[PDB]
Amino acid sequence: GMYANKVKKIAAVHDLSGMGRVSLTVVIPILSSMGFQVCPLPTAVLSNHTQYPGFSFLDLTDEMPKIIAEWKKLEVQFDAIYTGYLGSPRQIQIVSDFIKDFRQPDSLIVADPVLGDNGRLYTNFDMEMVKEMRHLITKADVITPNLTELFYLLDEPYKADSTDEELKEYLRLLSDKGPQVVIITSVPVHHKTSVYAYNRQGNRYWKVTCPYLPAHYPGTGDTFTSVITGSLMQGDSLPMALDRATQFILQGIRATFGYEYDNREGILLEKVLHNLDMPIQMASYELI
Amino acid sequence: GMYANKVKKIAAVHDLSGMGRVSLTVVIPILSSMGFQVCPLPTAVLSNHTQYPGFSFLDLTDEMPKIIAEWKKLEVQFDAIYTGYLGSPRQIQIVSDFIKDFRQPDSLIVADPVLGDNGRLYTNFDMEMVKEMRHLITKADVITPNLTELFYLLDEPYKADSTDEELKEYLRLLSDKGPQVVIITSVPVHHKTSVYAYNRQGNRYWKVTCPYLPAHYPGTGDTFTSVITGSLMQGDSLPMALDRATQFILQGIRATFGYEYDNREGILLEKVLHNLDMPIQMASYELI
Amino acid sequence: GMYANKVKKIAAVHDLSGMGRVSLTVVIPILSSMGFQVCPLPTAVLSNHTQYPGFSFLDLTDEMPKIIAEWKKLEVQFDAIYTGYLGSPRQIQIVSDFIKDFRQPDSLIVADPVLGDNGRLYTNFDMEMVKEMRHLITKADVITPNLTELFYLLDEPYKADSTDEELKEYLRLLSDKGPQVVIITSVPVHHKTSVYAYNRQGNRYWKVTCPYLPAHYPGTGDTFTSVITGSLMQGDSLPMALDRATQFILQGIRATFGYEYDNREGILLEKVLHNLDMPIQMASYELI
Amino acid sequence: GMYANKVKKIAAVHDLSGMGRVSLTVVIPILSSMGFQVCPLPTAVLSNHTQYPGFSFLDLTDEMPKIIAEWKKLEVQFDAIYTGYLGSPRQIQIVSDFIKDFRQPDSLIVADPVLGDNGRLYTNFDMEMVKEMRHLITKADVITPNLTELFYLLDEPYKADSTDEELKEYLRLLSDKGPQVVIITSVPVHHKTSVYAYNRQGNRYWKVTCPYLPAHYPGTGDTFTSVITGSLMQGDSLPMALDRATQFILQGIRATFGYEYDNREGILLEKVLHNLDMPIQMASYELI
Amino acid sequence: GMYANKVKKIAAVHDLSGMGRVSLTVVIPILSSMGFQVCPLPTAVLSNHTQYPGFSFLDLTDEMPKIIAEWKKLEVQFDAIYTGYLGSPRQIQIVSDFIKDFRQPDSLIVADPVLGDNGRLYTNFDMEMVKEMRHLITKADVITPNLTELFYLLDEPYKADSTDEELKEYLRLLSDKGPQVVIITSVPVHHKTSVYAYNRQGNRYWKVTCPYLPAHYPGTGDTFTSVITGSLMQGDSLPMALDRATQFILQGIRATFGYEYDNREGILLEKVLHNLDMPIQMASYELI
Amino acid sequence: GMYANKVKKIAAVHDLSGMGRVSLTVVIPILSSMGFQVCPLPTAVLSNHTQYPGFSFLDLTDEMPKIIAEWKKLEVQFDAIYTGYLGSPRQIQIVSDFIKDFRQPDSLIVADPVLGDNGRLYTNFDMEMVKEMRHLITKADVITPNLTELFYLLDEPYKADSTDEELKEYLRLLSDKGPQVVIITSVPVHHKTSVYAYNRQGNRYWKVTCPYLPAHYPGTGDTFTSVITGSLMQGDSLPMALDRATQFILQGIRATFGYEYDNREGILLEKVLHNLDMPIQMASYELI
Ligand SMILES: [Cl-]
Ligand SMILES: [Cl-]
Ligand SMILES: [Cl-]
Ligand SMILES: [Cl-]
Ligand SMILES: [Cl-]
Ligand SMILES: [Cl-]
Ligand SMILES: [Zn+2]
Ligand SMILES: [Zn+2]
Ligand SMILES: [Zn+2]
Ligand SMILES: [Zn+2]
Ligand SMILES: [Zn+2]
Ligand SMILES: [Zn+2]
Ligand SMILES: [Zn+2]
Ligand SMILES: [Zn+2]
Ligand SMILES: [Zn+2]
Ligand SMILES: [Zn+2]
Ligand SMILES: [Zn+2]
Ligand SMILES: [Zn+2]
Ligand SMILES: [Zn+2]
Ligand SMILES: [Zn+2]
Ligand SMILES: [Zn+2]
Repeated sequence: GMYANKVKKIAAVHDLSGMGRVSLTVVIPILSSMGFQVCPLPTAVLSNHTQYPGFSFLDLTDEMPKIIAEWKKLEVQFDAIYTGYLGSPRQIQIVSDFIKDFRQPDSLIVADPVLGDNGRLYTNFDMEMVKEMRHLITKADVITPNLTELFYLLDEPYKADSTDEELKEYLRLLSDKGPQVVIITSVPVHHKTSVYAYNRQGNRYWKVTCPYLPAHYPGTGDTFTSVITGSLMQGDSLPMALDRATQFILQGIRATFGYEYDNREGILLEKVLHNLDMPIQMASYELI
Repeated sequence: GMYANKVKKIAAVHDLSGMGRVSLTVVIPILSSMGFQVCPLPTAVLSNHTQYPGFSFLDLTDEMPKIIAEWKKLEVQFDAIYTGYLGSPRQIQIVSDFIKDFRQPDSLIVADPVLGDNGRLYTNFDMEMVKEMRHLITKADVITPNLTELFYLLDEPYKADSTDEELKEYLRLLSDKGPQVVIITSVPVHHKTSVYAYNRQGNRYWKVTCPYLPAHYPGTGDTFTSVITGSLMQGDSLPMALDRATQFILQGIRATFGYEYDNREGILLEKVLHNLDMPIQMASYELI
Repeated sequence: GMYANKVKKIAAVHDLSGMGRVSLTVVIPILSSMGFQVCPLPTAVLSNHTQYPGFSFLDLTDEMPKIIAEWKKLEVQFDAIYTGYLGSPRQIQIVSDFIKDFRQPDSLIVADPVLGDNGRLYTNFDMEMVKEMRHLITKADVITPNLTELFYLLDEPYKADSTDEELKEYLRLLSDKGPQVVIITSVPVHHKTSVYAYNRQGNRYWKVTCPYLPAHYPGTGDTFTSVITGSLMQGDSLPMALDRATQFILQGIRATFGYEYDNREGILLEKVLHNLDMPIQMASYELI
Repeated sequence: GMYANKVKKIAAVHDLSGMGRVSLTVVIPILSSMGFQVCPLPTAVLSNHTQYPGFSFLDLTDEMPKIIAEWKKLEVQFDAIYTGYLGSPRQIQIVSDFIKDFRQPDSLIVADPVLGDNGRLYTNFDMEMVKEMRHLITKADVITPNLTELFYLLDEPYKADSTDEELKEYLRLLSDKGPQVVIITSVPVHHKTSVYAYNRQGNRYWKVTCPYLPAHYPGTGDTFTSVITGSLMQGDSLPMALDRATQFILQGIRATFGYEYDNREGILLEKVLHNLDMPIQMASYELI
Repeated sequence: GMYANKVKKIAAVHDLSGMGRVSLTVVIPILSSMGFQVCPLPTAVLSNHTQYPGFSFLDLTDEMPKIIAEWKKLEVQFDAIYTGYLGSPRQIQIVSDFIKDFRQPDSLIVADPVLGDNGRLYTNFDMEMVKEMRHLITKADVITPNLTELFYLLDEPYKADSTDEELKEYLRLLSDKGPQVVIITSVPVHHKTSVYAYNRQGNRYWKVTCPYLPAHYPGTGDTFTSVITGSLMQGDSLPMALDRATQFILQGIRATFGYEYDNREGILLEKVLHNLDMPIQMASYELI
Repeated sequence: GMYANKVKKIAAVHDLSGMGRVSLTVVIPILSSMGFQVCPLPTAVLSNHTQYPGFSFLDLTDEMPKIIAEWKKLEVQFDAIYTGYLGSPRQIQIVSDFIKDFRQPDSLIVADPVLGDNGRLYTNFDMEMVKEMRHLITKADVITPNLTELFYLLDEPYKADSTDEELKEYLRLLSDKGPQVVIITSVPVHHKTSVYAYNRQGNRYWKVTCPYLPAHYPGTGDTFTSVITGSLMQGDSLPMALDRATQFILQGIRATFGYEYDNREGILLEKVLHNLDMPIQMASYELI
């Protein structure tokens, strides 16, 4: 544009949902509170996420390219591009072309390869959607698959108990498809849950382990990856980012779980947003 | 819904714009950083605000009622409803019916009666749009007209120099149309700018005066009224809210004005969001 | 009174002691630092707590009703009423009548049923005092007995090792006498100490376990229950309140134990009061 | 006692009032929040201050010496002694003997010579009470008379407009009666109010001027002098103490004045207590 | 070196003085507290600054090149180079060669052209030292002359009252000798003091005006320019940097001036270092 | 000097190194950020510490007495004296005479008896240097030997596995040579590392255990002992000081270890300096 960004700008390719804490209504306040301008490229408008029984849904596939055409005319420079849940191969094509046209030598490209969970694909989707997400992540610097997504992206049978050595192998194989940094979430431990990561730079493998509370809050993945993104953009090391994001989520769940509560509403993000202002007093990351 | 809100919920009826800091991309991070869940009811999707030469525009008039129908099914309770720029009498009808159906005895209804500036109506609009905004504000507890909007809502010739006594009269006449609290922004002083307010409760009139820097940043009104809203929701007195919001804007402009900068991008909100965490050390409000 | 409380008001029925950190000289600064006005209804004036060899003592039993008669004339509304150590059945009668006359639909009534410790009644007291505290707690929403008090209130032989299942039973039986929330302090573990809680709402049982340092600081119970009270009044979940209060006490003891120190002076509260301003970075509560 | 104080201890000779923010219910939370243990020597127990139409009142004159006798047995060392409103010459005698017996080479003795306001003595009192307060302040290091009290202590006709030069003279004459530091509050300016001070050490005269809001909140003097005391105990210079205390009061009044409010309840202290944690960003003191 | 700096590194060319707060003992703690590693290249070792009657002095001219030769071998990359008081033309030669060898495309070079004050050269120095400082500043991006230094660097008769228009001219002429940013300190106003600045980028002129207290604290210039440097390195606009640095100094002087104090010891920096952690609540910069 | 210190002054006898974070470039910013003026008495000037392959080195042995002679003339009073790495018996003589001449009844004398590591003496040194450090520590209140230094100071064969009981014995024997407080660092545990301490006052033994990351950062000892010093000067108990300093180091290492990094540059101190502003939320000290 006219001048270099005074606040770094992050193109956020997620939906807008009216209720719940998912997608743009978590990405925007988190990354803005971490110092960054979030510029939404919305994929859809929903009354609420699809974990409620009903929802309104308006597909924005056709508007995406029109927004992008305008951003080109404005000559906006993005310091990062963060993609989340994409509805189709066509959206992957748009997003893929968007990254191609707007990337710069210093861009951070973060893709959450939203495909499935608990070993099954999300019901919307099939193996072609897996194939196209696999093509998209070749362009990414950082990806954040869950364990289900890891195996689908690798085209491997889902396995729920892998050794650390096997997980290291998996991380490395997925990193060979493009991404310098691969982060796997929701990896079981042996009460307890785990995040693993590999960085092609230095060939390092990291893990963070933390308590697991028996509650599912939709939007947890988008929250995680928003904190990873903002921590990395702030210049934090990979394992510090794992730690900040896992602790932040844990804090939010602790702030939420003690209430009689409808979990579909999400983590009570607003009660813990400003925790990110405090320095981490106890890290737990491990080099493996 | 199933339980009382643990984080107060605010229905935000504004557009989603990809670039600039306006509408939902300021309302969401501000009110979320102040402790409140923002539940967007988007009016339109834009690549960028209309102060740039071009913009994409997708009217969401037809989706609004579908989202609302779903919110009814979810039985969501809103602690506040905040409306901003509305595109048409039809949107006012939707919003008006929405307030009617979702209001509760403790709801705060805040309407920014976005109609014009510098004495002219925004070019989209005409006197019928003024007539319907006038019908809408009858349902509001707090409105935040600029000086242009004051005069149109009262159906009075624009006057750029009024006495304080005349402004008090104007405030009182507009409050008689419904709103307990009327806040007028961008009121010239005698280098310096002013906000005035009237509260039917106690029949009090307040003003805050602060420096004026020669720069227009689109989104300033939405920023102001987001801070007013969140301050009031936090339990602040009316004049404290005037002070917090005016100082917050002043801080943001000071953080922005010293750079070679394209003003259309907005105030550098992210550099000052956390100022709201600090207590005000110097108030300047006046009882008039 | 004339208007709704802008700062919530808490009637504090405790003694005033000149030295030590007990009763009103801990309740007042804690709850005031948490955002609440403490309105003392003093039960007695003492030079110092009774764990020193001597003390002055002035019984205020006869002044209590006179203060209350004036509060009625002022039409003060209390958002909470917190009772601590009461000297006699007559004080219980006064306090009981006070709660009856001043309670409102939203009042929080917190009673610390101060009766004994280490399995014996405090030496002042007998089984009639136990019977009248049992009548008083029927009116309370939250009680905080120690393990000795639990058993006396239930009219059960003291047992120092109970299973978690037995403690759950005890919690439930005591809750049946009135209190929605029963919190048991100083419950041995298996080096380590424990707090347990039951909430009739949702039928939930919680526990927090933390290190035990070998030192008794008089006023620890009043400190605990002041933090529980203020955390609950702030809108925290029950288990968060258990966590904040147990960590706060642990912090204070850690700040005190490393000095050559006369323990009767209490925890060095002033060195840790502002810890309560920070968000909890590590919770430890457990659902049982 | 057994060891040197790890938290400095301040004997506070003020009443305990159940409602309002005056005397011990402001002194205790303020000085405790500033890092200091407040050890109350209560002069009376009241349902509420005497600016309401009625109040209960229990004179503690006879208990004061009993408390002190116990404090002697405990060998408590006080780092400061702060006296406020005293009911009679007999209380002055007790307090005077208390200071004599408990003072140490480093003690700070602060006396607020509570006698009158708006040029008249408080109605309880007469010239003998003035004579005995004059004897008491000979033992003090810091006194905080209002302008009415200045003139009575000097045995001079009240004058409401004095020059700065005349006020300097007055300060110096009163300092000659004992006190190293004399602080005069509520000194009119020329909308605006003023505090003046003299320090015999360096022979310096200081003033702070700040806005005046038209509202009387009982307890303002006790609040002021509690902040002066704690600031001085923290090692602040005299003029910094004037600044912290005047700004703190101004902040509290600003937090209170915008509400429909019964002023007799006091400044909303709890909304601003933690302002004292922040460093002063703008001083206004003047050397005169 | 082996990797890019994780904490930006600033070569600081100043003396080390044992007592006083000047040179490296202010530069190091300030810039370190602002987020930056200070790598000292000491010019001399002194017991104390030369405003005391005596001082030890050890010239390090001969060691400077040896340190630099080692830094070359380590391949250290400096993000900024900040020079202060230089003792001779020979030191200017060393420093000048150092900047030449270690500058990179993004280096910030800050030179305080320490030459004189109150219209006279420092007594050590003559016009040849002025000529060589003039050669040095051609290599600088930011310089911070006082008004005396401005005139000497321009080779112009000292004038103590100049118009703003004349000062703008002076700023522009000095900027033509090399420096993009010229900051003049200690510019009289009309009780009050002023800082002016010019930025060749955008051709902007700024000023900040603040109170003047009658006290000279040696080290004030080094403190100022350390804050300017760190604020600019943090990405602040020029006028924000003027504001942060002037307010920081004002805060320190306010924290110091109220004590009986030996001014030669400097501003009580440690009492205000952490003020820099707080966001500026009131700016005062002016575009001229 | 003319007046008592308003900021406590600490004479720091360490070298000045241009690169790395060791000696004065860590001591100065740490203790200054903790509230204390650091007055350097430099022992040498180096381009960088001696763990790099080459370094410049300028011995300041001959300047030390000249600086001290000037400090005597200034009549500076030091509240603490902290010695680190000393190059020779001659420097020990200077430092020893300095402590003798400048000590006051309240001085804290802290000596880090820098002699060796991993069981060998630093290669510069021999048993005479051990003998003279042993003479120096007789004058110290607090010493911080590593395990290697413990054994040399006691003139005992190095043992890498000692029982806690044996370590207590060692602590006590070394304390008998003078120091009230002996702190041993880098004591192996049984992944994990340990600090032990003895205080002759109360005859107490303390230990803190924390994670061990496999990386050596030169300057870790100087960082530790700077935090111990400042924590003690702030009035913290011995075990709190052990905790603050060990956690601070752990935080810094965690902030550093996740990067590809040249360890010789030191812990990224600037990323964690302000952690010291936060209160410790989890202590781990143990009384043994
Ligand atoms: Cl630019
Ligand atoms: Cl509920
Ligand atoms: Cl009301
Ligand atoms: Cl002691
Ligand atoms: Cl690198
Ligand atoms: Cl002094
Ligand atoms: Zn394409
Ligand atoms: Zn996911
Ligand atoms: Zn309708
Ligand atoms: Zn507007
Ligand atoms: Zn924040
Ligand atoms: Zn009754
Ligand atoms: Zn108890
Ligand atoms: Zn007597
Ligand atoms: Zn008074
Ligand atoms: Zn606080
Ligand atoms: Zn050369
Ligand atoms: Zn200078
Ligand atoms: Zn800080
Ligand atoms: Zn000698
Ligand atoms: Zn060492």
